[PDB]
Amino acid sequence: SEVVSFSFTKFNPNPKDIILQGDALVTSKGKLQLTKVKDGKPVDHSLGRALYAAPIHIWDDSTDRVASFATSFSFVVEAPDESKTADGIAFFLAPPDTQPQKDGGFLGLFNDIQTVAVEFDTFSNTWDPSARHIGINVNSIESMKYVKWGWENGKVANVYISYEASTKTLTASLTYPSNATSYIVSANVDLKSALPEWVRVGFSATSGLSRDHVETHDVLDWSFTSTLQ
Amino acid sequence: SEVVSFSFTKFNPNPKDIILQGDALVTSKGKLQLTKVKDGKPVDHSLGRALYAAPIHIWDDSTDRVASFATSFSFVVEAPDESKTADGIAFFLAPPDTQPQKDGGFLGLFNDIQTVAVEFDTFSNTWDPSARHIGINVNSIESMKYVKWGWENGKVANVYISYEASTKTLTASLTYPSNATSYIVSANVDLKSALPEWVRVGFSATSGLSRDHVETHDVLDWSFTSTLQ
Amino acid sequence: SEVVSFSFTKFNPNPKDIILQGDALVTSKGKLQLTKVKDGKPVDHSLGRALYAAPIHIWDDSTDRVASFATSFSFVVEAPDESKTADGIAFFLAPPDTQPQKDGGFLGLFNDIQTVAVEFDTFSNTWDPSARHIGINVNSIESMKYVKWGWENGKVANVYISYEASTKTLTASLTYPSNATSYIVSANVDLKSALPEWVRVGFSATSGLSRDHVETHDVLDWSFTSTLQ
Amino acid sequence: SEVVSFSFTKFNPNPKDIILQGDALVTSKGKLQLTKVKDGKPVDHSLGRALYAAPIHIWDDSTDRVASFATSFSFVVEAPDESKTADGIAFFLAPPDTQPQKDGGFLGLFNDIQTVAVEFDTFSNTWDPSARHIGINVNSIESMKYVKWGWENGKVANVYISYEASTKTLTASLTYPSNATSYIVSANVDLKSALPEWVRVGFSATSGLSRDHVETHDVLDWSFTSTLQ
Ligand SMILES: CC(=O)N[C@@H]1[C@@H](O)[C@@H](O)[C@@H](CO)O[C@@H]1O
Ligand SMILES: CC(=O)N[C@@H]1[C@@H](O)[C@@H](O)[C@@H](CO)O[C@@H]1O
Ligand SMILES: CC(=O)N[C@@H]1[C@@H](O)[C@@H](O)[C@@H](CO)O[C@@H]1O
Ligand SMILES: CC(=O)N[C@@H]1[C@@H](O)[C@@H](O)[C@@H](CO)O[C@@H]1O
Ligand SMILES: [Ca+2]
Ligand SMILES: [Ca+2]
Ligand SMILES: [Ca+2]
Ligand SMILES: [Ca+2]
Ligand SMILES: [Mn+2]
Ligand SMILES: [Mn+2]
Ligand SMILES: [Mn+2]
Ligand SMILES: [Mn+2]
Repeated sequence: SEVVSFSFTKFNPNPKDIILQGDALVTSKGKLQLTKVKDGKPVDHSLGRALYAAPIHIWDDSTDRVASFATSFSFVVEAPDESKTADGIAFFLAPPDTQPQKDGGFLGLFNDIQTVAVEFDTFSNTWDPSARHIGINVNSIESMKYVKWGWENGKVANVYISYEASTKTLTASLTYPSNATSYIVSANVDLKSALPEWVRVGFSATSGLSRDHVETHDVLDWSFTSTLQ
Repeated sequence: SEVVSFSFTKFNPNPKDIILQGDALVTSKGKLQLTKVKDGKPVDHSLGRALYAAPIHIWDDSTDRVASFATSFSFVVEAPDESKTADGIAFFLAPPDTQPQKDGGFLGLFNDIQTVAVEFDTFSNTWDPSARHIGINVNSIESMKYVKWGWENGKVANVYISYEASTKTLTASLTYPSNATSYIVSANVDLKSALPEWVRVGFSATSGLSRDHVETHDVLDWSFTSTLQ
Repeated sequence: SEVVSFSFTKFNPNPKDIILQGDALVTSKGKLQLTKVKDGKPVDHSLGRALYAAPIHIWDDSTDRVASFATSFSFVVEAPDESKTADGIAFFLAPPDTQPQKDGGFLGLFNDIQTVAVEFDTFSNTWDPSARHIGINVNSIESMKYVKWGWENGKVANVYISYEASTKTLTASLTYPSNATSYIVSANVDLKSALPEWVRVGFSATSGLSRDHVETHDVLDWSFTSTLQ
Repeated sequence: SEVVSFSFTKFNPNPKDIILQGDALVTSKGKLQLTKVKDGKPVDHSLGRALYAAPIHIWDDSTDRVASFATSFSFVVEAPDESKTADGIAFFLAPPDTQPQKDGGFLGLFNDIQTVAVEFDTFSNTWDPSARHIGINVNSIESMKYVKWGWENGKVANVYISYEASTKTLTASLTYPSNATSYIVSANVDLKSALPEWVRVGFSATSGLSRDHVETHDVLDWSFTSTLQ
């Protein structure tokens, strides 16, 4: 069996165990700023991602086993205007050599691709439900399951995600401690059919393709563990 | 700082680190059977509880600190008839010398008392919402917050509960892996005002006070951790 | 499988997860003071012990399994005179209802009894090697294996103890960080034959039976984990 | 603070979280075979290394903090002849882009270089003590501290290594469970002066430069954790 875990209570400004992609950087104060901010204001057309350095072994063809994992993190999405926001932030798993894919509504994750994501989606695209939502996405920008999400501007959101290999159940929840409000969604997801044996895990985010649809996507901490047995 | 954690993938038939109260017992196969079963059928008027042996330090008056904790477990509630069920199962915290309190709708936890509970309530009492529900209860059988719960007869439910001391946020969720359906509720709870400095943690359950309102309340596993710093 | 672990970076002055026996107490500053101190000076004829509250499951007759465990702690033994010292401090495992046994050279552990101990023995009794020593003791005050120990008056000692069930190997080591000096001893120990299925773990210590053979026995921290599978 | 840990109870034959260097490979049965074996016999002039994929943050110049870490593993060194053996196996820390250095007595680690190692040295070079030894090495093939080591041909050795940042104490021990025999050495080591802020950790080994001084260097498992706070 092979267990792997890590925790950051904040991020190091030059983080060698984190692969930063696109616009992503860590601030002096240790926030993982996925999308660009200039003079303290979020900018449009931005895409950033961050992956943990070590690959994770999520299934093994030889032994026919699948990993179980769990992760928590908290994040903030702040927009200068509440009524126009885009595009969102996601936690994801993809092949180890994964690179940024399409910006805007594609969240840096998908395009016209093996990636499973839990998305916190702030803009209704042609493929989306009408309301902001938390979605579970398997190799598509279209979610197989979602829950309507009452996004709170600038408030810290706490997230817990777990995957139980014995039942193929992926569950994601979000809670705003400021008003004790929570949301949850689950799905049956076969990681062996969706992903390769080894993946990297992390975050992706994009700001809108227009000046009036901008927001930040900052991650404040992160813990992860996975066991393959 | 003082960290305490434990995990059981199943329970030992004579469990010395578990204080069994009322009707509670562990089966030969390692299930924690909180309420009585006779010839394989659940019996009425039953009350059982189970506490971890070691007290947990949840706050300290001298240093003014409060613990954060998290717990997962899975459980089954099976009734011979889906339309009449009672009374439910709870995870709870109470003083270390806690003893069983009122049966039936009081869940073994409350009466006409310092106890904080997350309840999985299968019968609408005079104090309850109309539907089955998951409730967060602070020193009362009346929940301060609840979510409507679509109870699935005989299916395994997975539970995750966390408490973040820095925000006083208690969150509880339930997922049925069989159909990837989930529920979540949160509340702001001040553990210093509700509970003493040291508590014991565990489970309580009760079957109905009538022959036609019976069900099992079995816990299949359990993991817990708490940190005070 | 059933995992249990705990860590204290210091001890609480009124510790509910620690069963204090004999003279043992926790100081205002959070040291576990096993033997008596009066006006800051150690007193003779003292015996103190401390056990973690939860029993540990070290073997199971039904499944024929044995636990593996590991523990670290640091401690200080300070004597007003380096040349006359007694009697020592031990880490031990015993039945859950274990009570203090003979004082002086018997270390609170043995007498004229199921207890396995790793002893840090500061006085040569009729049954001891000539020099101060670290011993592994199985149901006897006579050690089955020992290593000569250059005790450093008043210096912090770091201890690591592990037990590998697959090989029945118990190993104990001590290091003084002040001068990077270390000692180690191991033994083959069958826990099933020496101990019952469930035990409590902790510390015992005794000061000499004469006024000129006194010392402190203080534990500064402690971490423990055990897994039965 | 930032915690990182991993455990392997055996190694995967194509291990993506392990960077294999030189001759190192993982066998079908999951052993990490650092030096070459042909027809089941060890070959001369071999050098292999293995590093965990994620860099470890061992100190931070900005916050002036240093990590504490601990690691266990077990290994086998088997020679066809007990009286002529070379060269040995080591656990080490080096910059993330570390590459194999000199073969033979240099253990793949050093040359005519920032690397700190705990070495299990089976051949007395001009720079070595006369007997086989366990050494602590800071930027040199010459050990600053060592203990004489009674190497047991083909027996499993269990190793525990810890580093306490608060005292700068590095300690390494080895135990053979087959005959309950153990060895320990410690040293004061300043990781900030010896190493860069970020390192990779792992193993290196070399077989002798002559046909009559060959042995295997196989690692059977591995666990590691480090915390920077
Ligand atoms: C297809 C696509 O990326 N569409 C984007 C959408 O995601 C959002 O960024 C919007 C903001 O005005 O701009 C475009 O419509
Ligand atoms: C007050 C109280 O415990 N009421 C109980 C209720 O909880 C449930 O057990 C019911 C089943 O017929 O019987 C009584 O009404
Ligand atoms: C048998 C026994 O406990 N002997 C004790 C010995 O352990 C030590 O305390 C000594 C100090 O003067 O006093 C007695 O000899
Ligand atoms: C300097 C150097 O690597 N010396 C090596 C020594 O380490 C060992 O491999 C020996 C075996 O015959 O061969 C050479 O002497
Ligand atoms: Ca969208
Ligand atoms: Ca009710
Ligand atoms: Ca003695
Ligand atoms: Ca050598
Ligand atoms: Mn969407
Ligand atoms: Mn209710
Ligand atoms: Mn002795
Ligand atoms: Mn050497």
